[PDB]
Amino acid sequence: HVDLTNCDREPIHIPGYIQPHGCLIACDNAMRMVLRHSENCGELLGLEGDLNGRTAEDVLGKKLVHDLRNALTVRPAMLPAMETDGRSFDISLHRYKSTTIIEFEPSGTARKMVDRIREADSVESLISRTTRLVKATLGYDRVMIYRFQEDGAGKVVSEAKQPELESFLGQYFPASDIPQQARALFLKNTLRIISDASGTRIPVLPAVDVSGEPLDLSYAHLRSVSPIHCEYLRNMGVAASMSISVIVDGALWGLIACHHYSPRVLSMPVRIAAEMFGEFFSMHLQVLKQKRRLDTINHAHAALDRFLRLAAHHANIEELLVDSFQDFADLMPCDGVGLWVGNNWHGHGATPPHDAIPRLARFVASASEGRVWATHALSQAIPEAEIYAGTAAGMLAIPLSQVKSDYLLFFRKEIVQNLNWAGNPEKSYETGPMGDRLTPRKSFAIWKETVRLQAQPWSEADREIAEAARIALVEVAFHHSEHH
Amino acid sequence: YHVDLTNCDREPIHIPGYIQPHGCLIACDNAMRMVLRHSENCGELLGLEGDLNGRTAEDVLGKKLVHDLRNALTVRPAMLPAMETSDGRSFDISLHRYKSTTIIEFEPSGSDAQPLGTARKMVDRIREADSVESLISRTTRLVKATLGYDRVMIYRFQEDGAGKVVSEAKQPELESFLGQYFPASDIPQQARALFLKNTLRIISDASGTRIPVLPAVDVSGEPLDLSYAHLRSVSPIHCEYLRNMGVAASMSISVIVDGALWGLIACHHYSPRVLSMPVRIAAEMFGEFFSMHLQVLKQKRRLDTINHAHAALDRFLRLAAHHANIEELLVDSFQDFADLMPCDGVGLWVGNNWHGHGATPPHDAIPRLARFVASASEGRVWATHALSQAIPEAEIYAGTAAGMLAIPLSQVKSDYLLFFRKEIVQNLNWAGNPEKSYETGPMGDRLTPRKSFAIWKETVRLQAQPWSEADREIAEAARIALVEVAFHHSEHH
Ligand SMILES: *C/C=C1/C(=C/C2=NC(=C\c3[nH]c(/C=C4/NC(=O)C(C=C)=C4C)c(C)c3CCC(=O)O)/C(CCC(=O)O)=C2C)NC(=O)[C@H]1C
Ligand SMILES: *C/C=C1/C(=C/C2=NC(=C\c3[nH]c(/C=C4/NC(=O)C(C=C)=C4C)c(C)c3CCC(=O)O)/C(CCC(=O)O)=C2C)NC(=O)[C@H]1C
Ligand SMILES: [Cl-]
Ligand SMILES: [Cl-]
Repeated sequence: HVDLTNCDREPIHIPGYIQPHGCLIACDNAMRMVLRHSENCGELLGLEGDLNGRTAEDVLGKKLVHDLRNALTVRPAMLPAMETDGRSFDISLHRYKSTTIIEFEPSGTARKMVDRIREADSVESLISRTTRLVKATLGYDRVMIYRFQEDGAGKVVSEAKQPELESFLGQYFPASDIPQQARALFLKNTLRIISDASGTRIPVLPAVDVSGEPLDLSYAHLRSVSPIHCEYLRNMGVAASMSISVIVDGALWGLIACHHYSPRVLSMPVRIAAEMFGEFFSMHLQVLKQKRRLDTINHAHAALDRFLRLAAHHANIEELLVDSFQDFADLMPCDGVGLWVGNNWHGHGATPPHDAIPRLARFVASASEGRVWATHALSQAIPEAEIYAGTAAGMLAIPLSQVKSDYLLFFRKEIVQNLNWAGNPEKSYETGPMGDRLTPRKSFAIWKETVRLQAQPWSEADREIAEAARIALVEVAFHHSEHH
Repeated sequence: YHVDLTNCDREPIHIPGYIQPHGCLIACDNAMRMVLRHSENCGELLGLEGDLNGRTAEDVLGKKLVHDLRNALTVRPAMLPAMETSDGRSFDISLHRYKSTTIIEFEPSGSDAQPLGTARKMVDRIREADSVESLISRTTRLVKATLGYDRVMIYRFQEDGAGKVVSEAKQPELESFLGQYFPASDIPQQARALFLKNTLRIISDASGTRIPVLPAVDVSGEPLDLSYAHLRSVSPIHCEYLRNMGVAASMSISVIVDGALWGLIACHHYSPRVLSMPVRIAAEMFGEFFSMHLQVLKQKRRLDTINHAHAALDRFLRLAAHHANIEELLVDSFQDFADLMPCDGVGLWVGNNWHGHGATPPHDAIPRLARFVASASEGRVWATHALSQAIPEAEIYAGTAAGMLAIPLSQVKSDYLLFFRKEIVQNLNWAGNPEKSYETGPMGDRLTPRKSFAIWKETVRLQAQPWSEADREIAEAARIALVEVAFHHSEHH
């Protein structure tokens, strides 16, 4: 039995149940024999008796088995409006772990949605409009986008909602809210469908076969839901969901999460459209993200080139840097910047106090090998840094010399200080047996604890810019030494 | 007016007044209410009697078809295969509006597969290519196999607008053009404009009788702008060129990278030939995918090359940190810098002493080069692919070194790391037959591949392959890495 002590390793790929909005037949790798079936196959497909040990041809008929075998030559195959008795079923077909899984549901959207995002020319504009578009088109009560942080936490970066709902915009949930196996399954599958968070699960018969093997439902869209997540949704009032996974650089960037406060499942044709939309969204996001990065790096290069040209006509470089250092804050996101040269401090924005800087400089001198050194958790490196964490919890240090402990220092505030949460601190949630852990309020509190005394991480882009600055300043120092 | 070699650079190829004979064309007002012009063959092709101009579109084409076409104009020219005409027959129709004119183009329908299926089969056979080279090599073979043309080439445009034949699939009896170049002037600016605006250009018959658009010039003195009409007739100049080659027909797919014309996939046939509209739609889809995949592969290759350079320069920095004598280290190491970017030679000029590796100017030539760079550079990288143009005397050694990229090593001494490239003609890898000759027409031998190639060679005589933006970025990284080696050296010694 799953609970809060073991939900981190819950084997959610092998639950032994499906959701009730479809039925499932598992055959051998050659689609010759029925090995397992969901208990609701009889009712849904109009079949009698234990289906296990009947041939696929027997159960499905000659035509359908032929058509499915053909589809299996060609991601699960999605076959809307297949003809069985002359009825229509939307069929999903795949093979995994030497098992053929057939899923049945009783039977230009993509182009229209894509056309409404393809002209977005910033990441911000893309993510803002997508929740609104998806909500209107797919008819869910709420649509959110989460962006995963470096530590795996999710940030709610976009939201469209019914006017009567509470807001989660600007909120974060901890990494632990989505277990590693769920993340694996959100990388492997574009869509995750939950038709009813209070729907009675349908057993796969048998759950464990004569060889002792569970049925791996990793790629089955009907796979049942963890009791943990069902309780979480029930506490929220959510009754149904569908996520579209967002893939950037071959990895899970985040989710488009659609939540409904009553049961809901989109027809397979619409799901296919949503999947196509998701692929386009991911690719457009990646392209916009690349452009933003390029522009930011080019901005830094341009600024540093201006600095190099400026410095060429200054006899006193220390003075120039005392007069100029504040401008370096524009190179990358930061809340403060400062110059530590010849044991003299010059600060701008949110920095540690004057008297704290020696200790920091000493620490970097010990820890660095003459390149950029950066942390988003100062107090972990330097316990006494805790006192000023409110002002400066993260530091990036650019060395100005290999023989002297002189630095250009960038700082960031504790991440909780920069929060822009649109939600309602008064909003409370009912709970079930597992208690308040499974509520947005507690999730948010847990996240805050995970990032206490910490700042926003220095990204790979931030570090590239810092390295550009380091080398630019080396050049300033060198050309000065050449002349003068 | 007659086009010839003196004025073909500005031939108004958008308004020829004719179409090709493999379809017919009707021009209507912007509302598709009235027929304003038609190709002379509309009568024969669509089975219409009487002068078409002045009649309503509904009269000529039937209310149903006009209704459908009007609908399509609401939802690039629209490509509408297998449209049912008033007499029950099927026509593939291309429909667009431009310069307040609606242009309807008709071809008899054949039997065709869905475009998306044809395109998917092609795309599946390139989508797994994981280098630009592999993509480019396989695409001519695939396109030739799918489309059934006698030759398929890919051209990549050079910085100067010249085309290089970078891939070829051909009938065994044909001559090869692989590794050949044609000069920029072989494709006039307006032709380039129309290859940016139109994914496909179709020529069914380079010796086909042109069909007049009636009237060529309307009552108001206006010609019909056929910029986006697929049936638009072909310049006599190019028709002559094709005939000299023995080519009777062609189709090009434009390749768009970073919003501009990267090059073409050019299909040539030695007998009159045209693809069905459904296959043309598939080709367009393939072209779009090809362009995107190329861009992705090109980005990866660039990233790999920059990262390779950074890794090498980082190794050099770490190496230099434990060397008391940096000049000595460079004297022993400089040849390795040739691996940073494409070059035929590299050398170190320090303290009026030369060390060279590969193809470089002679020892005696280096002082003049360094003095020139010193006067021409503001302390950043300086590079040319045309040394003789900067330094007349460099002509003597252009075969060995026609291009130079100079990295300054000091702001107070004219010390440099120099990269060189041979004259581009020296690095040709032409698979063609020097004894292959071409017949000519009235315009003479200008309009032949042999003369095109000779003209190109003249345009790049004494010149090397240009130093690319990537090359220049790598050079800049090397410059600042060497600044850093010098600075840290001064810090400790
Ligand atoms: C130890 C196990 C836990 C757990 C399991 C699972 N969570 C799954 C999905 C999921 N959970 C959340 C959590 C949220 N925290 C918030 O603050 C918030 C909203 C304000 C939510 C919804 C999210 C965001 C997700 C992703 C899906 C979605 O957003 O709809 C999950 C997968 C279920 C499935 O699809 O099979 C499992 C399993 N949840 C916990 O809270 C911990 C204790
Ligand atoms: C002053 C005008 C000239 C001219 C006009 C046009 N050329 C057009 C297309 C074209 N021409 C070439 C030329 C080649 N040079 C070679 O060496 C070679 C093969 C080995 C060729 C084919 C090319 C490559 C192209 C692009 C199309 C293709 O490759 O099939 C053109 C457009 C015609 C149209 O489609 O309407 C015009 C106009 N050609 C000249 O040579 C100069 C004098
Ligand atoms: Cl468990
Ligand atoms: Cl992002």
